[PDB]
Amino acid sequence: SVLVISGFAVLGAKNQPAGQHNIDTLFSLYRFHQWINGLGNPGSDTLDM
Amino acid sequence: RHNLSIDGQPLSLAIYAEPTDPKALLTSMVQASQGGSAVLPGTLSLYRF
Repeated sequence: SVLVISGFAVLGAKNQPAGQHNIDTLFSLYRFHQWINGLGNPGSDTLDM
Repeated sequence: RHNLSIDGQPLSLAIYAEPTDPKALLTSMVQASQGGSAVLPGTLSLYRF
């Protein structure tokens, strides 16, 4: 929800337009998901900030 | 010169500092802001309450 509403600017992209679907952006999504999970319970608040 | 015996066996016991334990990986629930429905002006029915 957060990523799509923000136009994927929260995820970002290196030198590329954000929101594209390819193996590189999927790889970034996977690593970003791991970071969110490791944050624990304050993860939702950190994502909101 | 290289601290070996006459047969070539080493004379000093080495060490390697055993790798530091397994790792814990956790997942968490993530929540986001959610809105509600709105209300419109109502029609006037022909029947009583």
